[PDB]
Amino acid sequence: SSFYTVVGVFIVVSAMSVLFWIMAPKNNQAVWRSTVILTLAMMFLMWAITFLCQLHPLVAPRRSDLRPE
Amino acid sequence: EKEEAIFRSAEMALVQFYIPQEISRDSAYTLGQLGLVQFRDLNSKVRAFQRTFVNEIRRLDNVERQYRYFYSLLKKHDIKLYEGDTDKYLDGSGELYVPPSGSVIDDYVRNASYLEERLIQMEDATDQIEVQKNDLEQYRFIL
Amino acid sequence: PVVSTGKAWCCTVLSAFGVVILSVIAHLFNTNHESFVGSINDPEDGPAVAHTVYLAALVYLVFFVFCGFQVYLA
Amino acid sequence: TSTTLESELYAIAKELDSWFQDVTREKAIFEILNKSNYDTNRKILIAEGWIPRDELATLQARLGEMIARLGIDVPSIIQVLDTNHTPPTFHRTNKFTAGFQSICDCYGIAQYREINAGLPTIVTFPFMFAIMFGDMGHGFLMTLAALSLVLNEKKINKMKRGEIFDMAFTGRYIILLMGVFSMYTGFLYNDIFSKTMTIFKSGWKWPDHWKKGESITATSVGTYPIGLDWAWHGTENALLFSNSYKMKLSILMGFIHMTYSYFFSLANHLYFNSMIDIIGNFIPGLLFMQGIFGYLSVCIVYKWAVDWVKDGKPAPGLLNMLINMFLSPGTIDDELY
Amino acid sequence: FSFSHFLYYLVLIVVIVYGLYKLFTGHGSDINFGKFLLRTSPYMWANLGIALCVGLSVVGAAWGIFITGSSMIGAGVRAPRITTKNLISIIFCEVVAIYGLIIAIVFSSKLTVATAENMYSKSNLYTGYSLFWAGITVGASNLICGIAVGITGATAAISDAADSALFVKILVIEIFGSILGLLGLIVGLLMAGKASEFQ
Repeated sequence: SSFYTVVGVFIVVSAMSVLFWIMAPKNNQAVWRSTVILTLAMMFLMWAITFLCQLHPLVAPRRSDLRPE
Repeated sequence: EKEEAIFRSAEMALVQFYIPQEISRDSAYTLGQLGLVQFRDLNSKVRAFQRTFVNEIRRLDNVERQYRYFYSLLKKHDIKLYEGDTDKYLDGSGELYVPPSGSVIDDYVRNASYLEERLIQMEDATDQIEVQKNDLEQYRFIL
Repeated sequence: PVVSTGKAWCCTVLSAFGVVILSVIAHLFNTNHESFVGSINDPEDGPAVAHTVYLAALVYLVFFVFCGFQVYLA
Repeated sequence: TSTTLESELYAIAKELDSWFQDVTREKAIFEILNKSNYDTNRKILIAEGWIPRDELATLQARLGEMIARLGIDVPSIIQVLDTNHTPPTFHRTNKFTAGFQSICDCYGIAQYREINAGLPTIVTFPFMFAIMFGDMGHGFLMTLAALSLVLNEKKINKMKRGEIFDMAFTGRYIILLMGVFSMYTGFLYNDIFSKTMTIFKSGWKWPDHWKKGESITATSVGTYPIGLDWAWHGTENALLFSNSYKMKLSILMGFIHMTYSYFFSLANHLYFNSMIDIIGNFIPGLLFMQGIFGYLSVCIVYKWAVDWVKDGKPAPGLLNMLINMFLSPGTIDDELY
Repeated sequence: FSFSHFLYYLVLIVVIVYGLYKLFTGHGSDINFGKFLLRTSPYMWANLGIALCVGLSVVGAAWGIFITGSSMIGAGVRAPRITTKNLISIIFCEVVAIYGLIIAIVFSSKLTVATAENMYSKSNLYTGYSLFWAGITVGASNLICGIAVGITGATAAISDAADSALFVKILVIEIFGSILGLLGLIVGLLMAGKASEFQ
């Protein structure tokens, strides 16, 4: 059904977030460590909602006028 | 090594100060030049006039009141206040300026108290002239 | 000719956006994108409106180089 | 007569501000010494004060410098006290987390050692802004307006402005993050100046031939990688897809936000050694709201995952079954799983 | 004087004389209120239901919002710490319009297109009547709930501006008064529960 595309990109983003948890600089530790891991999650979730419900659509476009070329 | 305190608060301490009287005035400046102690009120349930150090508030805000009268007199007869830009010999690195000691404060008190009545009579002298400028000028319009 | 400084930026910034925006819209008129002319409505000809939108971009360019030197004098 | 007065005012108007600063500082010193206990048997003032723990090494250094400036001998004027009072809060700000901290402190000053709500606000506030402000070009103009304020920070923090440019300048990083996240959201909505993009090949295919004026449909030859498809632009039913699309987007994002903010209560109760609050408040609320409203989100994603035309089953209504879950239990018109 | 009472009395006299005259002829069944309900298009009743629902919900929300907002602005002159506290009294008046939105979204999924044949069937007339009365039920309940929650919010703002310990004890009354819009919501969902689309 290619829901596994969403699953695989989720695996990649979660893996790089766990990679960033053990990488973030020691100066403002919680600020980097929280801002980056919480922006990767939301930028993923919005795209994953976008790719779904365009996968198996129930409504098709119409466009009545549409020049024949 | 300081904790970040952005996920939670910062860990606190309550510290009791044993300040002698002869260095108390001087020590409160050093306690104020570092801005990291919040004092709690130990003299609760004592009325505002019964506390210690009240005449040392009355003299100083009398000086404040005379400075307010001066600055009200500066807006009339338009003169720009100087606003000495060096707000850095009290702030800044070092965190240590010597406070003015006693006689400088007494000089401020007696200087302002001498200056006030002088300015009052100089202002009252030049307003007896305006009230007789006004009637002569409008009488000149009548004529 | 009183001050003429607080109104210089209001026209230079306006012209600086206008040159770029009408230039890219004229380039999209020229190559027929089928979203600017892809229906029975407003344009029909194609590059004949790309003509006057590039003309308006040139007029915005001379607005920009006129008012951009009056702000230079301050 | 009005000249010697004026010259006296020219003398006073210079070097009045320094007099005023010295007298205000002298008055503040006695206002702080007013709240200390006075002893009569010995001339010792006793004062208490709150302080963070990393500055007990700063107190002894500065007071040692003071007692080295004037020659005395005092016996250890600092003593750390064990108490049961409520200490102050003090979050640290460092110029990027400062504006969001001022945002969250406008509502209420948090409890001591409670989890700060200004740390997730940094990114969850401009993104929830960005969902409502989903345009490429408007977020681009907002980033330009933000970079006009961020690229000269040193010039602006020395001026007197008044109440509007203050809110503009103290929240410049807020406006920068709002503009960048609005660029990302407006890219995913496929919307720049209320126009589309055409940067990939479409997932819909128009028919081969038509007369000028025929109402036709597209034939679904695949899916579109990032964003909405540009074959929804005119199409005279674009709202019919977009409304049911973005409503489900808003419900899913709101549920993820609520169930993420709810776990901070568990991280609080586990920290204060308050194990009755877990079993009495966390588990009842978690089960009650997950089993009602996260089941709806699972059903939304599951209805997205299932092809209903190829299977030949009627697609149910999630709003209808959410109502009939409570108002007529047991009866189901269209089956989902 | 009193032009509105003159209009009401004139309409009353004209209606009494007209109905009494339709008796006088012997044609008292020509005033046929039931045949008017058959021969009227059901989409009129459905769209009046949806529009009057969302309109009356928004009117009740606005009413409550300015009642509590005037008193909170006035009471915050001396005590400006009441605003972020009694924000919740405006939250409670704003959720009323969201209940009206939910009802409009549920009801607008049933506005399909019917055939000229079996236009006035039993199901279509049932659907028009159900959508009309459910819409005005939830709309009038939302109006009344918004008015009451706004009055209690103004009084809570004054009492919290007195001292800080009173708003916990007056916010309970807003919790009592805010359930009534949810009652209207539930019964509006239940009246249009068995109504089908227009087919």
